[PDB]
Amino acid sequence: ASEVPQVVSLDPTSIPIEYNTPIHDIKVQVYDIKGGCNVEEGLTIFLVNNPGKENGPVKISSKVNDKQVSEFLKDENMEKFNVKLGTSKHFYMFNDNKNSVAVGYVGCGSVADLSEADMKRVVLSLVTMLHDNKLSKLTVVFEINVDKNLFRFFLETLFYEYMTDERFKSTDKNVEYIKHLGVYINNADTYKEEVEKARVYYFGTYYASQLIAAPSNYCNPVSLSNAAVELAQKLNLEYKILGVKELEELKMGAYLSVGKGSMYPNKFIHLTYKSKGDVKKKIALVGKGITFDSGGYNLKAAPGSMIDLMKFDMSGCAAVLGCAYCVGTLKPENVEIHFLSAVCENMVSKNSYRPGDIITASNGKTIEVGNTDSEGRLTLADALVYAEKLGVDYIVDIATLTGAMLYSLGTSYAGVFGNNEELINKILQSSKTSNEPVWWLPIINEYRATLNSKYADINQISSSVKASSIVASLFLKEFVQNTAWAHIDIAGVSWNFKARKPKGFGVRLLTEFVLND
Amino acid sequence: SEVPQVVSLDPTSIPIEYNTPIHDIKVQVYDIKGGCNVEEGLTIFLVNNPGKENGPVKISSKVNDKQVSEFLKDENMEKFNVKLGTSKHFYMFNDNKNSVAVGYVGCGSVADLSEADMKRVVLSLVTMLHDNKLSKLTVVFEINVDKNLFRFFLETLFYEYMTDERFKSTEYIKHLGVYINNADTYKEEVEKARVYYFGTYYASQLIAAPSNYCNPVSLSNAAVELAQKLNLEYKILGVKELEELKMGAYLSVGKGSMYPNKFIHLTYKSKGDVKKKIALVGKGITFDSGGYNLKAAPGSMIDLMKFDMSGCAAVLGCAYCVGTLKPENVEIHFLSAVCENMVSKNSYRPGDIITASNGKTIEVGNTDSEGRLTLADALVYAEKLGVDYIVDIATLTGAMLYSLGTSYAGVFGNNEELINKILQSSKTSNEPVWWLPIINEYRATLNSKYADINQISSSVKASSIVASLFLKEFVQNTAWAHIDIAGVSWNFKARKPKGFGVRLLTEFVLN
Amino acid sequence: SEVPQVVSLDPTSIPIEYNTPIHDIKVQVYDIKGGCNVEEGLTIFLVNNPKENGPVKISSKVNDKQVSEFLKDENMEKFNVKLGTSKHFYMFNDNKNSVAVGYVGCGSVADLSEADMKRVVLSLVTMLHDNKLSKLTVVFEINVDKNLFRFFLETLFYEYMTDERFKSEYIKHLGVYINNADTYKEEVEKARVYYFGTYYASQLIAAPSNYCNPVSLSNAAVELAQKLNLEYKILGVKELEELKMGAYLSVGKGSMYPNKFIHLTYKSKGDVKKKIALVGKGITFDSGGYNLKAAPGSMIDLMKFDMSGCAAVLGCAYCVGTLKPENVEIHFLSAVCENMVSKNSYRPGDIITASNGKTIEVGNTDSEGRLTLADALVYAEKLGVDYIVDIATLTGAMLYSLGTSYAGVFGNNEELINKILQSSKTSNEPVWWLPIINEYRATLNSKYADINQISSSVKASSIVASLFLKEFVQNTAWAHIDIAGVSWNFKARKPKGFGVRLLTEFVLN
Ligand SMILES: [Zn+2]
Ligand SMILES: [Zn+2]
Ligand SMILES: [Zn+2]
Ligand SMILES: [Zn+2]
Ligand SMILES: [Zn+2]
Ligand SMILES: [Zn+2]
Repeated sequence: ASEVPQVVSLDPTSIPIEYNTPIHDIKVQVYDIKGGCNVEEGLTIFLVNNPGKENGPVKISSKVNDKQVSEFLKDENMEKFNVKLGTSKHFYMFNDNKNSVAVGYVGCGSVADLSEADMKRVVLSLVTMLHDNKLSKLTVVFEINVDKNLFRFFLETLFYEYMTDERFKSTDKNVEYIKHLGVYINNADTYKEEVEKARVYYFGTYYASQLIAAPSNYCNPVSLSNAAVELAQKLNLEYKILGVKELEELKMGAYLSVGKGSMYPNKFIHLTYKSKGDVKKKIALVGKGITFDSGGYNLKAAPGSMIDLMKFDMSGCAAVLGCAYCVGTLKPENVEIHFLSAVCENMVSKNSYRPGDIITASNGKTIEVGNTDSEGRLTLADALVYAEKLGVDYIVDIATLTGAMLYSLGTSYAGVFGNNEELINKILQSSKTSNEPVWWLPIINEYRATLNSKYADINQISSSVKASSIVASLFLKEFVQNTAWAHIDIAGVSWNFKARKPKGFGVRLLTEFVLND
Repeated sequence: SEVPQVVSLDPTSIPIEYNTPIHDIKVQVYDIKGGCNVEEGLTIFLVNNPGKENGPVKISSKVNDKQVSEFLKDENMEKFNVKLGTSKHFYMFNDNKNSVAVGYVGCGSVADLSEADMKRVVLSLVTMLHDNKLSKLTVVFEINVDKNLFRFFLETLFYEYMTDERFKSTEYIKHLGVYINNADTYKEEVEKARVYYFGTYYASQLIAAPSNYCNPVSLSNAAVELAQKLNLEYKILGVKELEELKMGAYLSVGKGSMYPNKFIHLTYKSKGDVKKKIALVGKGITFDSGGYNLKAAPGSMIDLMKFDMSGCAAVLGCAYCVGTLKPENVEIHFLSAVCENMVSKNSYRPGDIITASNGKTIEVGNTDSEGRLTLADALVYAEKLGVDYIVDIATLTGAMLYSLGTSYAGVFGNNEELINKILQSSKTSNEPVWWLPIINEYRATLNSKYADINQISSSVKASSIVASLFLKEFVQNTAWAHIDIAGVSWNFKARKPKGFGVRLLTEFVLN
Repeated sequence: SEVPQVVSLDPTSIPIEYNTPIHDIKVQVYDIKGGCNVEEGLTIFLVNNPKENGPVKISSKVNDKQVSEFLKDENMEKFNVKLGTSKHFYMFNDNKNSVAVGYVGCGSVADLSEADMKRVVLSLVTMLHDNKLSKLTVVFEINVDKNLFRFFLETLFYEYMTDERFKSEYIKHLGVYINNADTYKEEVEKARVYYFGTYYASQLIAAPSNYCNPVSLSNAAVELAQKLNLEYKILGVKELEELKMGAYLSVGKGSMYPNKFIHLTYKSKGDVKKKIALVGKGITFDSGGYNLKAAPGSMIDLMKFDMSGCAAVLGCAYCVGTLKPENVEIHFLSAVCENMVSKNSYRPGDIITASNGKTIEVGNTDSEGRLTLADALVYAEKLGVDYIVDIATLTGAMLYSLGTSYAGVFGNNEELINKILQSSKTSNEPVWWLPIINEYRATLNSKYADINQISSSVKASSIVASLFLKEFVQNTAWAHIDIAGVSWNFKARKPKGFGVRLLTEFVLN
């Protein structure tokens, strides 16, 4: 751990991380539907659909072990409510023991097979009923048909949206969290091995979200690397933080040039998880770690640049650290995973690197900088050369690289590039089981000639092709010569603009990829 | 002298190639009335047809090879046309039964080749040299060139052939034969062309050098090395001496840089008696970020702003030629106020009032107009030397792209005789330059309410003329001229510098 | 001939006053030798001090004891000669009559430029606009040649006159005291003719586009030719279609006003030994077409002056028609139209054919000035002239090259360029020679048409446009004056009438 430099004594010297969230205190109990439901204290919610009939009537098909509540939930009373996706209603009644209970439902539409987006819409309605109410238990009854991955996704998303980050509130606050969660589902014994898997995947996403949402005066190269050391110490992971003196010896000129104009020294994070049984799989995960992207002398001054959001330019690093928690907790075997990130800050200063400067990567390649705001591929280039030297089988990088993703895939799907069938297909398969959507995009070799520099070995940016995401992959491909490599561009999907919060995108996708090899 | 670094990987010197492959070519001129000999790689005939639109190229020189003479017969060559730039390659056996290659370049139908057309002819010639591994090239001038145009042919041949590879990491011909009429009168142009070539290429090397390599300290380090490799008196002025000369305008521009200001002062003096004292001043901004007036506009071209020291490179490139040819009855001072215009907590602000070394207070209206601030203090320094002519050359205003464009430089001045000395030098050096006026009506728009003078105007959008009006206030009695090369310095199509200004200044000193 | 209207309240003619109050001013020039008489009105001394911001010193004998005491060196030293500074006082003369005496500072330079002269007049006109005088007397204590003396009169008359045609007490005598008075006398009535030619063109330019349209401008051109007795013929759409003027007719395709080609002719009484064709760009309103002037800085609100070249040409027709030069034939041409946005407008990318058969690829509809001039230049060349001179507000790049003071001249014959420069010296309308750089010609090579209308790489629009017009003059000495930056006086919010006096001096010599 290094000392965080400060301009004034009021500058923060560490990122606040919440490890023991109220989600961790929720006792989760799952029961089988073929045994009846017991309407207890708190709120009991039914997940109901109606296949074929758009906005069809509500019909409860589960045995309720209460004569009074069964009379309330009869077909001749559900009738006036429909199953439109996202609709919710509250019921108040008295049970057989003359006790007042609260019951309700959330409509799951028709369609029968709900997408990840549709399930989020259902979960958001569920959270609205959990909000502004002081319940001690919530019970969810699954009268919709879901597989194991979608059931785990339901719990992960519910935990994540229910959780509220108040680390930076002072004068502001309000009300409490439920202490128990009940789940009724057919074949319940098969679904509940996913419960504690969902709790692990939740915190990894929330931990990544905590690091992303942390501003750049809190989350800087020094404090971000310190948090990775702190996380590795709790999970007993091997760790090494590379300082400038070691990065100078490794000749990481591309990575070092980006951080020249920062008051925080560059810090390269290298975490390692090793298995007990002999290792038959070696994987290196690389994340872009720019704690703040001012753009450099190519300053983000255009209206659409969204510079006030550029604290999220380390979303790739947070996704890898979130994976380090999930992998470090569940402990898969026969794998070595290397969690890497070249962390720095891209600022404007007398010491900053200039547009037009020619820099040398750690593999000997010289690069002519055409735009200082394209610093991601420069830091990733040195990180990929470092990653390949570790002798791994797969290299997967994740980065908020290009704003062009907002104009290609948008805010819902991330893009994956690569040089190999199966690493892309294994990543695409992991997107299916993790329910984090990713789309395969091409590396068009015709654009490679536009990176031909007149003086340096290669140009950092193209001079003609406006497809920045594809050109960046072509540039990064030049720094992986022999290893299977894939690249995930999450620049469009990392931040939830409507909810004004991070998504923690990549944690579950990367973890599922490690666990399925 | 020591280059500061942020990290240990920051370079501390500009890589400079002094012995280029062009210097290894033995250039050899023969008279065309005597026959051409064929026996090597590539032989090229320069052919025209004055009158016929794209008429047939006609071989007129006697070739001392029976078989190659039969190939070049009029009933044979007929097919090919003379269109300016066209080229074809031939293979055949000579009188010694050895395999040879011959070709031609079309030179159009204009008996006097234009000074831009000869560039197109040279570029066509270079294409045959690039994808080829030839050992010797022979050029037969079957077209009219005067002595100045012939030197230009070699200079353009030398410069375009040469390849800049100082920043690459992860063959050239050895003999050049020229068959030309009255070869004895052109012979003296061979070594003058090679000297002009390297001066231009040495300037291109400084311009193409990026800003992390080419900084105020490393650029002045190259100047003392060049002054030492030649034999000019040299002194580099550091911040401490510039403060005592009270050059506040120049010091304010470099305030926000991590590199200290360095003022270059080279001097060549003649052995005999001196009848002319000349000061050549070059704007030396190693990198122009624009300051707090940051170049963020779309057409700002921030990635090319390493070229804002091209005027300094033009002065140093001319210093090599002068230091080599050693003209007489002349004293030349090579001046440049070298610094870097950065954004920092130490940078100077829009609205700041600064004082030049001649006492005039300047209200800064735009930090991107930093070149005239460094030039102003350099002009006061130049006039203090007691010279007869002061010529400054600068990539001053981007408005040159919309006035004269990328081909013609603009010249301003307060003395029309000096302008014709520059315009005459532009003609013989073959670097085109057009005379533009200093319109005195715009001078009132530089009237500052609080300082002595405004740095920029607010009403007049003719920045090239307004900037010249600003510099004119800092030359009190000496004849002065100003060359604005902001539009012609960089060759955008070739993605490399032109080295513009080296030969124009050398021809100005030599005549 | 009949102006079309959208509504019955749309104007159908441009208003012109031919009889201005300036024409009623009796001008008398006296020699400073023998003393000055200060009886009535306002008397102003034009004084310099060759130092900087030096004191005022009157050196002329005043034939009034009371006014002489006011002009004593001790009393006048409290005022300075800063260029533009002025003070005027009211006092009693020897006859106890109310008189006004003052000065206008002319700096510390002996030879005044045309811009310095403009500044001196502006101070004089401001004093005339705030006083109710019957006579103005100017005492010349500075050196001016006969051209600058005439330029002083033209500029004084032009700035003094106020255009009130769109709105809803001038002096009656002008006295001038100057050493060597007998040589300057002949310039008085030439300045009055030069003044109105400039003021006439200003009236056409300042007239808004709803008043000045292709029909009403050509109608006004016919009226001027009838008042002067010049030949006139106006080409309609049917005749322009027979001449195959595809470039000129394409620009006006989207306008509600039909195209009108102005062709005026002056011819001498003696034998003709020189024939000259003057072409003026006459775009009554330039919206830019589908390349609309919408970007910041395009100044779409001022675009009624895109016919300034035509107004300069028609103003030259008045000056020539009045002074009646000899042994010369002058043709005043203008391809008048309007560049608007409509379903009938021509589009970017359209390929059009000029009257000489060349196909043109339109790359920008706002570069319509070179399209109308191209067909106008072909028309002029068929007339068999010695010189073709066109004047146009062609390129906005002129504001960034030469600015608002100097016009740019281009040409294919540097003997004719020399003649126009010389007229710039005598007319005192400043013009600077700019090059036609042939290296840029290749960038006008179209992939599909014979030639491109605009370049896509060279940002030197003033030179590229001159290269385009050069392709339509095969035979004749031709020159081109770009007055886009100098035509409108932004400080005074009014036109300058630029080109009228320059072209007239070119014709007379
Ligand atoms: Zn960036
Ligand atoms: Zn970034
Ligand atoms: Zn600048
Ligand atoms: Zn500059
Ligand atoms: Zn236009
Ligand atoms: Zn126009």
